[PDB]
Amino acid sequence: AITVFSPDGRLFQVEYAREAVKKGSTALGMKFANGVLLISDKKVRSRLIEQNSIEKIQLIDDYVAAVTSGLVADARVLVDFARISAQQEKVTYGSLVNIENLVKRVADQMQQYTQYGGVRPYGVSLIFAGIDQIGPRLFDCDPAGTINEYKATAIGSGKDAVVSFLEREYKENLPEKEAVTLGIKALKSSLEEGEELKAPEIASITVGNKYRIYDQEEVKKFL
Amino acid sequence: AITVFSPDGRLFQVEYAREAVKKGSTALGMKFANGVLLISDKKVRSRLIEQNSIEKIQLIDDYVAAVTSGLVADARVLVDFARISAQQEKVTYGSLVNIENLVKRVADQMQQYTQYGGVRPYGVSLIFAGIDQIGPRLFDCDPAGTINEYKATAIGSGKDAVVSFLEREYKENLPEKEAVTLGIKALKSSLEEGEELKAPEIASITVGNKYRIYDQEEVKKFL
Amino acid sequence: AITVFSPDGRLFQVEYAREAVKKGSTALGMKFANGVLLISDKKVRSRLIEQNSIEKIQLIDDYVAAVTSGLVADARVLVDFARISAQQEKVTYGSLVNIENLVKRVADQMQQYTQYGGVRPYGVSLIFAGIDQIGPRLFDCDPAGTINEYKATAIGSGKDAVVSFLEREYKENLPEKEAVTLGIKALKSSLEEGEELKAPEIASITVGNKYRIYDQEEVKKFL
Amino acid sequence: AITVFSPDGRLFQVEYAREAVKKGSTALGMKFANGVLLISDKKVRSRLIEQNSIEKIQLIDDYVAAVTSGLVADARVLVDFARISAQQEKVTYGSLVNIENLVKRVADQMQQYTQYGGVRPYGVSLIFAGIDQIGPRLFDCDPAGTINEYKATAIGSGKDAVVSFLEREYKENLPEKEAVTLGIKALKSSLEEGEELKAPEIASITVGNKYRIYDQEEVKKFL
Amino acid sequence: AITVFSPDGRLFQVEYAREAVKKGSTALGMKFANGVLLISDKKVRSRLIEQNSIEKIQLIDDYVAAVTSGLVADARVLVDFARISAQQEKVTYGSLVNIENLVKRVADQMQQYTQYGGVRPYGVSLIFAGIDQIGPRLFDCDPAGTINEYKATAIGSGKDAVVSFLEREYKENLPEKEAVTLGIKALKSSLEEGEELKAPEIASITVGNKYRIYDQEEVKKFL
Amino acid sequence: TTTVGITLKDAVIMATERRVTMENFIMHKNGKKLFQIDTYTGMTIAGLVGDAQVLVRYMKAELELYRLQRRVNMPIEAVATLLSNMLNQVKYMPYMVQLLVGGIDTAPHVFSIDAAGGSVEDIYASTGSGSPFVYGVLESQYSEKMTVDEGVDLVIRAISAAKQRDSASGGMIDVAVITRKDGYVQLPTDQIESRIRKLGLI
Amino acid sequence: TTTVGITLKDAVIMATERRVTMENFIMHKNGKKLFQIDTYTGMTIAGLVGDAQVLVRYMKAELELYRLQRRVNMPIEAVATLLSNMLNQVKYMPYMVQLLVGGIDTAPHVFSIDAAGGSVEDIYASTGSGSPFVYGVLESQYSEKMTVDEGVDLVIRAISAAKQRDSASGGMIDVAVITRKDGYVQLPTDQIESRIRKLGLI
Amino acid sequence: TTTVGITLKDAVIMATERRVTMENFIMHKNGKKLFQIDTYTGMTIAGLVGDAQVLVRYMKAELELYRLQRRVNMPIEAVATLLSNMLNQVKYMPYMVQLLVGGIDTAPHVFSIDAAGGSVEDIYASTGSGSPFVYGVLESQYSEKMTVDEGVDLVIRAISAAKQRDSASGGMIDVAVITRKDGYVQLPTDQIESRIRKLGLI
Amino acid sequence: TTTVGITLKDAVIMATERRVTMENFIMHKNGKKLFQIDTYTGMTIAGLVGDAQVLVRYMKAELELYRLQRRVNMPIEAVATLLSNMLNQVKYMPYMVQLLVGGIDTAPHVFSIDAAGGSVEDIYASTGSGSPFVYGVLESQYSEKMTVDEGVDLVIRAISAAKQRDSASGGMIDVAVITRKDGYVQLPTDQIESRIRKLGLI
Repeated sequence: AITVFSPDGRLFQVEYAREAVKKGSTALGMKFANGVLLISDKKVRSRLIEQNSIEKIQLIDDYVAAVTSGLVADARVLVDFARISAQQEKVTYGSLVNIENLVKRVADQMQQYTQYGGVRPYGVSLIFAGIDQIGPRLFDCDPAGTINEYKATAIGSGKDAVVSFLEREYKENLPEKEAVTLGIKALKSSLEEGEELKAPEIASITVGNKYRIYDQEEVKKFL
Repeated sequence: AITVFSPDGRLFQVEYAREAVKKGSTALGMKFANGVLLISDKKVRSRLIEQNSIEKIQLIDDYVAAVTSGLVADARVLVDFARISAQQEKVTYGSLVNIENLVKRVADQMQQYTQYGGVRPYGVSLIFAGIDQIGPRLFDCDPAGTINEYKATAIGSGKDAVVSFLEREYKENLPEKEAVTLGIKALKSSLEEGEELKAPEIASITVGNKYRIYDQEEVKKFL
Repeated sequence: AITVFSPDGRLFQVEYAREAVKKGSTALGMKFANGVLLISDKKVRSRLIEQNSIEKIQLIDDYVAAVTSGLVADARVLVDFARISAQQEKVTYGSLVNIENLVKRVADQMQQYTQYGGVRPYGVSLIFAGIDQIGPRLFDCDPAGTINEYKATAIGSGKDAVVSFLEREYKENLPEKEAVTLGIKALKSSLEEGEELKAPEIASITVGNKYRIYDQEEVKKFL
Repeated sequence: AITVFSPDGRLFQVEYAREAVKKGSTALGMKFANGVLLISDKKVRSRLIEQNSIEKIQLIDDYVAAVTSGLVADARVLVDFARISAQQEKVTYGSLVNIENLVKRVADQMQQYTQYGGVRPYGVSLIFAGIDQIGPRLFDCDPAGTINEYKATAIGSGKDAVVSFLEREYKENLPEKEAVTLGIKALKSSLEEGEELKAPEIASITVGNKYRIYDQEEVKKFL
Repeated sequence: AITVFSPDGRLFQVEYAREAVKKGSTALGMKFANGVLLISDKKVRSRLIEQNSIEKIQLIDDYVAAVTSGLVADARVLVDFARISAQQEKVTYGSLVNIENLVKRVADQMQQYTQYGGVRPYGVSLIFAGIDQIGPRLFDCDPAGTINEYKATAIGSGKDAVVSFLEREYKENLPEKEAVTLGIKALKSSLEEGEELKAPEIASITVGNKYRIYDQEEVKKFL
Repeated sequence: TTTVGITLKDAVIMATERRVTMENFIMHKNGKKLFQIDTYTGMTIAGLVGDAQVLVRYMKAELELYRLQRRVNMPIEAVATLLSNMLNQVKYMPYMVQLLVGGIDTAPHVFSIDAAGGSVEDIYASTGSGSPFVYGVLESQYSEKMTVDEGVDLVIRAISAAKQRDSASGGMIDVAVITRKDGYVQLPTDQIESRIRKLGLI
Repeated sequence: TTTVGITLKDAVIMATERRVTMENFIMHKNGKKLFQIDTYTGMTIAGLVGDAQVLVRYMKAELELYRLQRRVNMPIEAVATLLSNMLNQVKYMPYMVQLLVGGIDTAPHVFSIDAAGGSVEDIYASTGSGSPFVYGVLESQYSEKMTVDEGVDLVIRAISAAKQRDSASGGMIDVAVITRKDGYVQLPTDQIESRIRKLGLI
Repeated sequence: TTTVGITLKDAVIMATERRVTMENFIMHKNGKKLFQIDTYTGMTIAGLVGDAQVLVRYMKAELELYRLQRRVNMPIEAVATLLSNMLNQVKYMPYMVQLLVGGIDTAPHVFSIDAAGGSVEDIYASTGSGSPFVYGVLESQYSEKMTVDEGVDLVIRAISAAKQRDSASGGMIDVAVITRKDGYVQLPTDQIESRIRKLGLI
Repeated sequence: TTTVGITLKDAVIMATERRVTMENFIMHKNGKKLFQIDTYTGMTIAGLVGDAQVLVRYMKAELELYRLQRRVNMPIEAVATLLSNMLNQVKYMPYMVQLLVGGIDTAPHVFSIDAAGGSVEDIYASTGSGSPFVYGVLESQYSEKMTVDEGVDLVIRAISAAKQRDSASGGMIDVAVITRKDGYVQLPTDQIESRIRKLGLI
């Protein structure tokens, strides 16, 4: 086995996977009036890249979306797992009543890869956001399988800076437009010194409606 | 294999898991007149956290509840296991006569993960409390799978201080209200020096009734 | 593999498990006129402990009982195994003619965990006592799977002192009351210097009868 | 396990496989007006080699082609896997609508070989190009299983030089002939100092048509 | 696992197996007018050996033959595998259209033994020669599973010297007799200093005919 | 056997008789065929007794576990869907039962489920050998505007008619009323008897 | 075969005859069909002898293990439930038996269980080919207010009537009385014979 | 049961009745046999209810997952092909159903699929016991040049004729219209009733 | 169903009709029974539609993969051999089909394959319920020296005769011509109709 207890009761392989997540791109999510939104920073690298299929925000179904950070290959595997898990619940019961159950299924898979030798832990953190029978939900999940629910949270390299900005300026029941504006300011605050902020990805959903992916022009009128 | 005997007859991986439990939040339980109660300390960290789904006290069924400390991801796995185990007993026999059997099933699972290579031991301690055919019961369970039954016990970082307070002031057949008052004092005694005591989680059950989760206002009138 | 031969032909992991047994509580058993008895020392630790479910003496069936020492979690697993083994014999044949066969099944399980890599050896010693077609029997079993039959024997931390006391004062065909009195004296001789002897657990069985668990008052009239 | 996290959150075995890819031959692909093209450098080694079955560009089906770099034996295994995966999709649905799904199946296989002990990661990078329902596509895939989509990209030893040349001179919607001419110039720019450029392999496909393998004479009229 | 990537991207166990092949006997093959031929050096060791069953050239079927070098025991296993693979193709389709497919099946087996822990790589190199629907074919295969097609090639200890001789004197469409004469000269050039050249093994096949094993007298009239 | 379930404005009423035929005679005159399986959910069973009792135990465990894991009761339609999947999965080795599921989540619901997993929602339904007699009563007398008290009298009359004509049915009538305000309430037999006298059914 | 179990105020009475047909003739006139399976629990068997004897051994082991692991006796309803699950699990490859389970946990109980796992509690029950004759006697003479002594006479008369009319039944009658105060008590044959003379049954 | 699907210039029209026979009588007069399974795809079911409902759930999950993974809707022909593979894979342990799949990807399409996985595209098709009566109406009155409004009237008349002659069919008619411009639109019952009066079908 | 395949000097001609019986009536008048499975290879199907369509998909995938892996098309005899192995491997759980495979590798070939994997090469062959009528036409009129144009007229006449006498056959005739110079060419229906008028077949 690889993931074993250290003398002080720590799992080093889990800690090291957390370092891998610290290198990923920054993403954030927050709850607003009757809804929830997700933002992911799309740093431009080269003109030669097809900047249409980046798709940092991935739909799990019409009412659930996720954003990830860290090892991108491991992240794709977990997103696929979440989509299959969501479809299995709908087949068995006819609907998805609580998003928290779906997150726990994903986090249980991640926990399993920290207890059994012969495999390594996923180097990914995820944020899940959507609408269920209880209303707007917002969770994250770390490589160890730890789950928490937030009014607002962030992942990635700039997570510490974005959270501190949200720790001072975030409000509840904000309108969609104002909430999106607040999100950009938090994202801009973590930017590398005097770097410019390129067009990020925006998605939002409101009670009674399906997910909405913001168009490029709509995002353009926010910088 | 990882968990092997040391020259003096000790299992180091089991000992190290006990260190992980020492970092968990403090929880306690005690028996009172015709019932048993559970208390878990809900330390507030950030405003951004949704302090409704913390749910430190988890119901196994309507008459059995548990509180855990240590690796939270491992704790969620064991709680799920306990719920499935409880439902299996009810299907086979039509009822749950002795809570001790349910605890042993959980502790046997934990013991297994200390004897076979390729896996590591759960880094969790649990307290089970409820009513069965024998009456009010209160058990704990450690990472090695050791089980004990108590009139009153505690787990977590402040366990040593809380137990010492209970070792001097605990009484039997105390009324519910007085027992709850005593529990808060024990919890306050282990607090970090002059730290304040935020609203914890309270649950109780009485012979003939189901479990009761204390409301926020009810907990508020105890500080 | 972990349990391998040392250059001098010793199995270190087996030896180390024997050290774990040396830390367990002291227990003893002896044969008397038409019967056998078991005694286990119940050291009191805290008032907060429910001193009713300690049950150091465990019934395998109505005519067979056991006491263990060492890793308590491993001991519970082996006791469960013995109970299932005993029930399987009764189903196949309709009765249990020789207790020695049941002990060998338990010791074969323990021997297996010393020869195959990927597992560690049980850190337990056991004493089995009961009545079968041959009459009163008394065996012990060590972590290696070694079995012996005795007129009187002891396990645990105080085993060396208790055996030496029995080596000089034990008699055969003693009446039940006198045999129990002799057992207390042996137990008191191993006590930590001038420590007091708290109420231990007593069980006995006589040819033609089932096992008897001594009541607290009956034990009280022996100190 | 072999592929484990380093203290800084890196997978060394994955990094080392990337070094193996750096030793492979240089290949490139770019999108042009209503199509996509692939170029692979066929360095001549010996007259004794049968320079007809080199086939650096491998057809996955009539509309999808790939080029690889690195461990050639591992590359052949992955190409075979891609062909079987493509045929399975056609059997199930009757057609292949999105090439991206086929690439993800290949990259998921490669990701699996980085998380489970007992196997090593594939030392290959691949470029997939073809026409699907969305139009012309161009992807690459690295040993970790990372996927990206490009207007133009390169793999192999000369990848850094070729990409820099494309980073300055590449245009969109270029005619086939001009795009092929641009590709040769990028390939010639990475050549070892004053080495000559031997006849490489060229393949192209246009919306509505199948893949075309350029004949030797056609390639000859490009140097 | 044993075969893992080195820091510079190399598989040491594969490299070491290549050293084992370097100790094997020298063999060669070349294409001639409407056919292909194989030569293997039969160094005489002792009179006590039965020099009839050496059979360095092994028939895979009537139209396909192979020669190997390196670990002779591993070579026998791979030859057996090739014969079974060839028969399976004939059963499924009724014929063998392309020898290259048969070689890839053998090389895929060899590649597998370089990626999965618990096994070591075959220490063998092989040359396959025969006639199929495309005509005369000549391949080799190395321990890594690398395949190449040649007009002429060699394996074994003297491979470097024989190839250099062929690199300067080999011609195409040579008659059978002249091609065989050229092969002997290449074999003699690699001989240990002034060692004599004993009667080697010769096999050849021509379009429309089956394989021919040269008789001892026929080989004798070539030295 | 005769079971029935009807929906009213904001209530569900379910009822059965109690006769259990075994060994081809009336061995048990006081069986149980109506079960509460959740806080606001009930279930009636017809067919093989052993198969039905096993299914009741499975449903109680699954619904209880669902409510603990997701903090809300399983919706009635999801209860029917879960049952449909389990029955269909063994359709060639089937539970030979006919089931009725009724309850309240945000509106009253009654579902009928057959042995092959076919599940259909209806305003009212009836199962067992006495069911055709019940449908005659319901067709001529049921009204959506009935009060709860009127509905209880209706199901009692319907089952009484079945007991007069179906030899497989008999015994005392059990009735359950499900509302959001009061939950699952099993009517005590004393009121059932009192209504039977008041309705002239002796 | 004829077996019977009845419940009184604070007691359970169980009784069988002893004739075991094998090879289509009366091979064994002195079989055993009534077994104690727990401290306050009894069991009667009808049907295939081999299947029934295997089930008796399984139940003795399970109940004994249960009592050791949980420090209390298994409740009678749980005993019936455990049996129901085992029989239903092999319903298509079944134990061809009919069983009666009776005992005391906090009140007397009698349960009837069929081959498919159907389990129903009743105040009294009877199994075997002689059972219809027993039900006639019980229907006309059973009373809940009977003393234990009256109940023993009743079951003896019921089984004697079955022996006069069912050729598959015969032999001496075995009777067991279960109470909390006295536990499982097998009546000695001498009192059974004495009662038979006193009741005029020769 | 009667289901029908027809293709027009740039539209697909699908329609069913609602009668669900169970226990050999008309238990449910208001069943559901027409389902939307994708943005521009619909499905009708005939045969065993349990088998059909399971298939509907499977198709909804697969199509939804497909659209998420590949960013486009599954083409109608691929929908039919996927169904054909699943049914044929269990041909000796089959889903006893007859299915119609219709929708728009770049042109309208209707596919008929049988229990053994045979899939055939057609301009129009009909399933269920009432289908032969529908084919008579379609053969004499269908025209490819009909407007959407004319097509809706045609399918309504065809199903009404089947209800007059096939006892297994009955109830209110459900109709869905699929176009690229408007998507999957379930016609409200008020217009269905209004058309029924206008066409003289009472 | 009626399918036919004939060999000429350097060509293969294959042809079918289009009627697909399902649910014991003429549900689809425009089915497809002739498929191109390789560059110079064709296939006709008779029997169970679902089994045949699955086989067509399998053959397209295998032949395509073969050609990619070995750089040449699979020879026609190898195509027949591969089919023979697959069918025989499940002979006791069989695909209930009759197949014709035709194509050109270095000479024209036609193979007939039955459900048990028996494969026989022939100069011409015919399958389906209309085949006996086709063999009568071919026996009296076929000649190895016919031109391609004469052969197309011959197969058209043969299938037309079958349609007059086999009720299971009907619809428009599809024809494919396979040559090395031109490859697999599906004759457009306009020429098929024109030939039908010219031959006096209305």
